[PDB]
Amino acid sequence: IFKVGDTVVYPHHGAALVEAIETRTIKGEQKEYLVLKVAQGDLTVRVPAENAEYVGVRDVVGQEGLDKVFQVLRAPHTEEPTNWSRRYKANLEKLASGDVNKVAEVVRDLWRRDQERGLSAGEKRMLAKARQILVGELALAESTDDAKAETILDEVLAA
Amino acid sequence: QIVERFGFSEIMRSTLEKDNTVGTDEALLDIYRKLRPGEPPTKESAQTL
Amino acid sequence: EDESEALRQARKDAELTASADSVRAYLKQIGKVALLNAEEEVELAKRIEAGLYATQLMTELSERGEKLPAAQRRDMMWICRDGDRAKNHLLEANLRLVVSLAKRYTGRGMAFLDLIQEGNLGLIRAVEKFDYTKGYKFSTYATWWIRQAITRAMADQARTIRIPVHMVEVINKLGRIQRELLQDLGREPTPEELAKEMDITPEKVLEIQQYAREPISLDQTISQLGDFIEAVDAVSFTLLQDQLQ
Amino acid sequence: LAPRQIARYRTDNGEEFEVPFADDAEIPGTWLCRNGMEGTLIEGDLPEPKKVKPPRTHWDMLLERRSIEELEELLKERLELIRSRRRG
DNA sequence: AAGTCTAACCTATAGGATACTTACAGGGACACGGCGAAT
Repeated sequence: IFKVGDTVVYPHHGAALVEAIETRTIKGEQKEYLVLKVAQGDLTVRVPAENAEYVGVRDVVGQEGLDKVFQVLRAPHTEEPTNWSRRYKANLEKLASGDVNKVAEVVRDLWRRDQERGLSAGEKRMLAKARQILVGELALAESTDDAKAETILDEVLAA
Repeated sequence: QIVERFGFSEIMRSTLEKDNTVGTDEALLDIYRKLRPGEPPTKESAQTL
Repeated sequence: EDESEALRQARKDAELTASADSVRAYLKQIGKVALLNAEEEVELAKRIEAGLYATQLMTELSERGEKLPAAQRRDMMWICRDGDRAKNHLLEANLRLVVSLAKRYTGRGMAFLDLIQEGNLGLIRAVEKFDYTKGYKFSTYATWWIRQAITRAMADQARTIRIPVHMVEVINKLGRIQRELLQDLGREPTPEELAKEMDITPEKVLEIQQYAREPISLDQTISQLGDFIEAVDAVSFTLLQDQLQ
Repeated sequence: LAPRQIARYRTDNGEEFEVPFADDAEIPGTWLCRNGMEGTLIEGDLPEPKKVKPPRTHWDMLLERRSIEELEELLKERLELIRSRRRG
């Protein structure tokens, strides 16, 4: 699944690091829990290797995904009605899904609508959080000075 | 069980005769009715309570 | 033991008790009533709208209208009564749900039963503006209206010092942000953090905090406070008027 | 004291009512008395209160979200159902 | 300086639609109610 020190994408948390796979003989079987660490508060997760793919253990997308999401965020004309509830729930679901393209589409939409008027309080926090995770995975895929990563993200997003 | 565990104490055999109640289910019914006025008694609820 | 009879006679005798707890009492007032079926609720709403149209048609034709037939009049009056009883039954079915969602704002501000009744009013407004043309669950639409009503009433009746609804909104917003900021950082957030968070000058947070303050009952103990709460000038004013004399 | 008089009204339940003012003022058309509801003069003026239409009513709520034809259809359906119930 | 004349701000009302159905001492005294003989 992964060796020691690999980089892993575990949504909705995003980037994480694996250190080992301790096989906890609990339940009479050595549960190959891949010990994993995150960056938010150094939380530790023990994911069974038997169902690692089920819980969402995966890798950062290659540059093909990067160019695909570049095209996705370049695309205008994403419409929306007057209300707020529809987009709020939609972006909640698509951010909880641990996807790269849809998070980019929703963050682009929210960026442009904020730049137009300025919406609310908590949606600014969600915009920030989405931008942070996108920058983190971009730096992870490119290893490109995450401050530089967010600067270039802003540059391409502004277009 | 109560009688055999205690074959000597007059007070408790007197209580057994004068308890005027028969059945563990009936005892639970009485206990539930007393401790839960207004509640429709039922045996599983009585034992769990 | 179901039809054990005795076992149900005990239940009936227990149903006829004094009982003084009002929250328990209302728990049993809706106790007698049951739940509802979605499609049954659709038909209920249909009957409600039909009876409503009937009564308004009566009111419109009441002036310079027509001498309606006895059978027609009887049937339309019956439809109107059926609609009223239908909405009563619908509300009776929904009392359980509104109670179940009103139990989540207890322990604060006002009485739980008070929350219940304000939620009941919100429920009446929800049925007042319920649309079943798409045919979705009534409860999901309702929750928004009941929560709206109870939040309104909480805001209007929270404190002895009346504050506008906008201020209730900014205050509970301030409290929520304060709580989560403590949860993340663990250090007391400075007022300037809130000032920049909401994009305001360094005064709004102070005023909002001062409004948020709860009055302290003069009744207290340690002896109540009211006892310990606070002739030169009066004598002087009389003397000065005389001095002018 | 200042030249002062008393303005005259009457509340709806008969009781003739009265509240003081100064002579130099407008004796208003309307006043909320001590009993607790609005009243007006028995003197003239008669400012024609002209009450506003009610905030809201269940009918107009159904109006902005429904029309006449489908409600007529529901009314007819109920009518024929009840007619079958009574006489068949 | 109140009397206008001008230009904001603030708030009671209202409105949005997955789903969710039963909370959380002690003492004296009197009045409301067990146990027994009589008709």
